[PDB]
Amino acid sequence: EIVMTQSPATLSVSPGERVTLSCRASQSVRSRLAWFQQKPGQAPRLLIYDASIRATGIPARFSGSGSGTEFTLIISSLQSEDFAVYYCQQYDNWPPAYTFGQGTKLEIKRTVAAPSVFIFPPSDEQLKSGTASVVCLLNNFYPREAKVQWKVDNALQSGNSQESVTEQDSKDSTYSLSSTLTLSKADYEKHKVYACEVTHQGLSSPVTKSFNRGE
Amino acid sequence: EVQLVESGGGLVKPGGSLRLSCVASGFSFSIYSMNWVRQAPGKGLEWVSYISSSSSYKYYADSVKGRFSVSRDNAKNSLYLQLNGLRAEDTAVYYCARDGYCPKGVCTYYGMDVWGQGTTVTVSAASTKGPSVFPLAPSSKSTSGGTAALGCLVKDYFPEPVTVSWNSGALTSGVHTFPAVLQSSGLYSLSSVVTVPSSSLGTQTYICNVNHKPSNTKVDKKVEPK
Repeated sequence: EIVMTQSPATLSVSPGERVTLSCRASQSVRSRLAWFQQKPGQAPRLLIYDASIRATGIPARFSGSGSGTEFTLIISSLQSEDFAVYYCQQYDNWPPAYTFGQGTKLEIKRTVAAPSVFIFPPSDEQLKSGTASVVCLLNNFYPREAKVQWKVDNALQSGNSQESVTEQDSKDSTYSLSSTLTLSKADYEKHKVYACEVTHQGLSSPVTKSFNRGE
Repeated sequence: EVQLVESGGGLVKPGGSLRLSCVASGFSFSIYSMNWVRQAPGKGLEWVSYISSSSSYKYYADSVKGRFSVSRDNAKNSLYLQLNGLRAEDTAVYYCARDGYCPKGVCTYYGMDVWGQGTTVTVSAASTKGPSVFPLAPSSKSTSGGTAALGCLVKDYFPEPVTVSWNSGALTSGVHTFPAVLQSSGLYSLSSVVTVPSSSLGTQTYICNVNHKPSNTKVDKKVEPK
C-alpha cells in the first residue's frame, strides 16, 4: 500500500496568513492526488483533485501543487471558517488501493495560557459502588501540549488513567483537559496520598494538586 | 441537488453481521463508480471498498478483505456493504462516496466530490445502560484564585450520547463538557465541569442535568461543596 504522510500533523495559524500543508507519498502517484477538508461531525469535502484542479464551488484561496511524491496545499489568505482537518489522498494505479494521509489540523493561534489545575476525590456515592475515580481538571490553557502524571503514595501510575480534551473554546481559543484515574475500591483504600502533576509551557514549574484519602 | 444518503448502521455484537445501504438521487447513478470510506473514533479516513459502475470489479482494503462484500443495484439507485466478522476496530462512521464518472464506459475521476452524511457502526458486546452520575464536589483542592471548579462524572453508559446542562440551562458561562471516552468495559464515560466564583459556593446551588435518551434516564444531580 502507498503511504501518505502529512507532516506536521498540527499547524497553529491566524486568519489572513498564507498557510502551507505538506503531503508525501511512499512512491510516485503522478498527479493523482486529492485534498479534502473535514470539520468535526461532518462528511469530508473535496477541495482539490488531480493535484491542482479546484473542485466545484471551492473558493480561489485554496490551491494545490506538486507531483510524483511531493504535494502541497496552499491557502493564500486563511479565513475563520478554514479551521478544520485536511487530508490528502492518492488514487494512482488501477486496482484501486486508495489511501489517505493521517490529517493536518489547523488550530487558532493565540497567546500562551497556563492551565488552572483542579483535583476531585471520588464521591462517597461512587465509593459504595466498588469503584473509585479521581479527576484532574486542567482548565483554559494554550497551546494544546500538556502532560499529566498521576502519583499514588508518591509512586508514578501507569495504564490506569484516561484523558479527554475539548475543542478550542469559541471565545478564547483555549483547551481544557480531564484526566480520570480509575481504581478499584480495594486498591483505593490501600493508599493515602493521591496527586496529579501538571507540566505545561505556561508554567515555570510543575503544578501538583494532591489530597489524602479521607480528607 | 445531487444527493447520497446512507443508513443501516447501529449496535452489533462482536463477530456479528450488518448490512449498510446508500441510496443516491439527483444524478445518473448507474454510470458512476462507488466507494465506501470509514472513520474510526478520533482517527483518520480509511478507504474500505470500491465497486465499478457495471458491478464488474469489486476491490477491498486488506483490513476488510474476505470479511466485507460490496454490491449495488442500479435499478433502485442503491449501494450496499455487507460486514461480517465485525470487530471493535471496525467501529466507525461509514461513508459512501461518489467516484469515477463513466459515460459509455469511458471513466474520468474528478475526485470524490459527493459524499453521504455517514452511518455509525458500533461494535460492542455491551448492552444499553443508563449512566451513573457522580458529583465532582468543589473543595480547597479545586479552589485556587477566586474560582471554584465543580462538575459531574457521567460514568458507565451505553450507547452514546448523553446531554448535560447546568441549572436547567441557566448556567452556560465557563461550562466544559468533555468528549466521551471508551472504557475497557465497553461503556462510555465523560465529565462536565464548570468554573464559578469561589465565594458563590455557600449561596448558589449547582445542579447538573444529565439526559440519556437511548435508555430512559434523566438525572438531576446536586453538586455541593465538600
